[PDB]
Amino acid sequence: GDTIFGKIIRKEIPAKIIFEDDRCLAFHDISPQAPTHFLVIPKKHISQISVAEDDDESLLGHLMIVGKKCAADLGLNKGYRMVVNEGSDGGQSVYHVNLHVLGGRQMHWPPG
Amino acid sequence: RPGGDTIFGKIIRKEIPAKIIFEDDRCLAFHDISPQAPTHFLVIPKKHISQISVAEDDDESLLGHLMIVGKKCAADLGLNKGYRMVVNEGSDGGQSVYHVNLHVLGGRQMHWPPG
Ligand SMILES: COC(=O)[C@@H](C)NP(=O)(O)OC[C@H]1O[C@@H](n2cnc3c(N)ncnc32)[C@H](O)[C@@H]1O
Ligand SMILES: [Cl-]
Repeated sequence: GDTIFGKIIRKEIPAKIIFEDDRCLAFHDISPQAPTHFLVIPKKHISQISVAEDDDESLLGHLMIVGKKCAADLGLNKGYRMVVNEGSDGGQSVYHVNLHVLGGRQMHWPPG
Repeated sequence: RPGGDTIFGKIIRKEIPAKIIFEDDRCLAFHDISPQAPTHFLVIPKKHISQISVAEDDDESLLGHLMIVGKKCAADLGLNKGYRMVVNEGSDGGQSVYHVNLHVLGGRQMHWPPG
């Protein structure tokens, strides 16, 4: 089923967009957990990483490359953390695959 | 040397021990020595890349493969309630081994924020 991230891709509700191409969208998280906290999502509706297909490998890697490029553009020269959450135990909040990128502060261990 | 001389390069070449879950021509999945969850493993490329910030555009398929292998290993390990994947960059990310590594953590409720 559709999610709020689908609405964001479709431009039906606003988001602070950082980057877009034909296959993904990066935008600041509405509930940021670090001074910089953004998401990179595919335009293809993959509901969760556990159901991603082998043919999705380059698209998933594209999310990470876009994420690291956006992190550099946003000035995260001291580092950052990338996160993908799966399911209940993973704390996944939206059933549309989304890569979190967090920085601008020390990230701690364990990662939740 | 193929894989570099970080401890992960040593693990790739079987020069120091590891508890391996899965291995192919592109990557290796093995359990973390300091687990932060009941199940906590790493997926690393066999190609040495020091950190995600220096990955090349042509590394997209390899990076995605780490995630596909991670999710397949999580299923094979029975993490049916979910899990969290983590890649750390540099000092603020907490990176400690400069060879790209994807963490997969599960078997308990993970909390927010993720550190
Ligand atoms: C502060 O460092 C960290 O915990 C994370 C955040 N940094 P990191 O660079 O993201 O993760 C490196 C991980 O590599 C694991 N490790 C280190 N030596 C071995 C080994 N010989 N076999 C298996 N796992 C090993 C550590 O316990 C870390 O969790
Ligand atoms: Cl999420």
